[PDB]
Amino acid sequence: FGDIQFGKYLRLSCDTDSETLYELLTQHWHLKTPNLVISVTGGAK
Repeated sequence: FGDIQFGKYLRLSCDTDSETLYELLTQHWHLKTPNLVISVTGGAK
């Protein structure tokens, strides 16, 4: 748990589900979406 300064981050396991992640991110944190854009890279050193 915790915030970041130099920003809410979280260390999370791969075995967790998806629904209570959505409940955490919508109820505690900000609201929903009409759209959701995904860009995949990551090997771009």
